Formats: sequence, C-alpha cells, structure tokens
Amino acid sequence: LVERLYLVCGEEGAGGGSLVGERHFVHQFKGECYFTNGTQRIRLVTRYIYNREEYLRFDSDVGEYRAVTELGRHSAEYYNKQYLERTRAELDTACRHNYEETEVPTSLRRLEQPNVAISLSNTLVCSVTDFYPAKIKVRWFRNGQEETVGVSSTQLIRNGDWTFQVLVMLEMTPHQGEVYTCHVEHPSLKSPITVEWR
Amino acid sequence: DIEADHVGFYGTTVYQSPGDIGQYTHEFDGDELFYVDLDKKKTVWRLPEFGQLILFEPQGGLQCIAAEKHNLGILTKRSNFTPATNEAPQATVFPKSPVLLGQPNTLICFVDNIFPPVINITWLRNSKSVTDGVYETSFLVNRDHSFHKLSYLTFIPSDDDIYDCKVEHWGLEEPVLKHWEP
Repeated sequence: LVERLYLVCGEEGAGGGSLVGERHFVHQFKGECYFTNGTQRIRLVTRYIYNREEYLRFDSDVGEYRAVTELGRHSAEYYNKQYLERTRAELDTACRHNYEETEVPTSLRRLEQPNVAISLSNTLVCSVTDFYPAKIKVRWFRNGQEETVGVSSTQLIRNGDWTFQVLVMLEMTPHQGEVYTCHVEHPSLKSPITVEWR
Repeated sequence: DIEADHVGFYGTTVYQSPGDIGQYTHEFDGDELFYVDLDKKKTVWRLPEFGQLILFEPQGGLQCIAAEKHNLGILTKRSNFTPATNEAPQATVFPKSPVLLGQPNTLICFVDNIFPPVINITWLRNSKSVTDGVYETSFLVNRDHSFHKLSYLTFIPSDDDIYDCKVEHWGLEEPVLKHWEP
C-alpha cells in the first residue's frame, strides 16, 4: 500500500496561554500543491489563516515564508528559521509524491461518461450530467449548423461526489420540420455523443 | 487566482474555540478525498474505493489539528481577541440528473458562504423530516477562506414533489428553508 503524504502544520513559537472562555475564534491551515503539465512544474503554497485573514504564507515561487498582513510580521521570521528547509523539501516529498504515486493511479485515471438528454420548457436544454473529469465540449446544432448566438450555459457544476454537470441552453422556437442535436465530446467517450430533438 | 492544470490540498485544516471543533481533509481538483475522524483516529474516504490500495496515516491530521489549536491561541491574543464574523450561508438545491417521473435521482443541497464551519443541513419532504439515506460532505474550502458543504437526498420524482433543505447557522436569525423548485 503506497501512501498519501501531507504538508506538516508549523506551530508558532509561542508558548501561548491566553483564554477566550456568542464569540468564536477560528484558525485555518491550507497546504496547496499546483501542478501543470504533469509534475514538470509544481508550486507549493501553504497558508496560515486567522478567522478569514491569511497572515502568513509559504510560496515556493518566492522561496520562503512571508508575512501576508501585519498580523503575520513576527510569524515569518520564526517560520523561516524553524521550518524553511523542510517546507521547501515538501514540494518533492509531498506534492510530487502525491501526484505521481497516488493521483496518477486514482484521480487522474478516473473516467465517468456523461449522460446527455434534451428537454424543452422556448428554450431547449441539453442536460450533460454525471461526468468526470471536468474537460468537456458541448455544442448545439440547429439542422446541421453549430449555433452561437442564442446558446447559454450554466457554469460547470460540481456535484461534490466527483462528478460534474452542465446544462447548455438554446433559445429557439419550435417549427414542424426542424431537427436539433446536442453534440458532446468528453475524454471518457469512445465516440462523441449526439442526441437529436425534433 | 493561481492557474494550474491540477491542484491538491494536502492539508486542509480548521480549528475553532471555544467549543473545540475542527476538521482535517484532503482535496484534489476541488473534490474531497477524505477527512480524518479525529477522535476515532481514522481516515474516512469520500468514496470508499479511494482507500483500497492507498493509505493516509490519520496521525497526519491529528498533528495538524494539534498545531492549529496551538496557533489559534497565539493569533487570538495577537489580534487582541478579534472574533470571527458570522456569515449568512446561501443554499441552492438542484438535482443530480434530469428530473423524470419515476426515475431514481438525488437532490443536492449546496450551501455556500459558511463561516464559522458549524452548521446543520437537513431535509424535509412535505414539510416532514427525512433523514434516511442522507449524506453530507465535509466542509470544503473556498478561496476567500469561508466554506461550503453539500447534502444529498435520494428521491424518486413524482407528481407534487415538495422538498426543502433547512440550514441552521449562527449567522442566521431564522433558519433558511430553501425550497426545491422542480
């Protein structure tokens, strides 16, 4: 069993001791790995956040921790002396490892075929549902001509269950003889999907 | 803001006081990989197939929570005890697949602008509580450091579908009852 790794949360050089006890106080940590063209370029950004204010950040493009706001002024010096070398190393030991050893065999290989159906309500709606990953191309055709004006589209909707949907609408008016088709291309499909509506 | 082909969150952590509430999750391309059940010390995969050959040692999330508890104590004092601002969450409910009479489907309640990350999302049908089979995500991070969460209710579309998603949050004077418009 190969292993997903994580970005370690660095501690303030504190020691603390103050107590808060309808008031609440929130702290966040975010360890972010950005990948482009495989692992050919990786950018690691770690964020330390008090309530909603990011006050301290490591950015591998920058090379060290920097205070993002005044609230982080004292934090940066301490994090650079205590955690800089191991944070730098995590670009390889956490970001690259996770992509190459765990995303390549799971997330990046995952494929789910879109379902495609056409409904009226005028507006023809091509409902393109339950696909993964996000890359998709949906086009409306009105008797053989790809439509441009009159087409609108929802944002790509994240279902939260590792599928997406998008609804692609064509403003039109029904007439006895016309055919309409939505064409869908997605990396999961052996051949593009066409659904006709009359 | 930062453009990339893919982004992993290998370390999403939140902790709050008082109440001692927090979570630890991983995400890939904005979808939840797992959360760590902190008290049971175990990784809970968003989809069960994720952990069949890959492991995540739950100690990693325990370390991050411990560090964030410590970090919160420092920053709370440094801020002169500036409290979080309660936001008003926003709910939308929509179906997973096109609605067709008699054909199995899922209603999704998408709740955004969540802060702090403590909330109750529940479902009603014909204004009666429905809890069987309901699933909800962890708190998923937003770029502005608020959260969103989704709840899911399996259903069979019918003649008079009356479904509501109820959201309770400290940032709301009254619970929002978000009606699904079929």
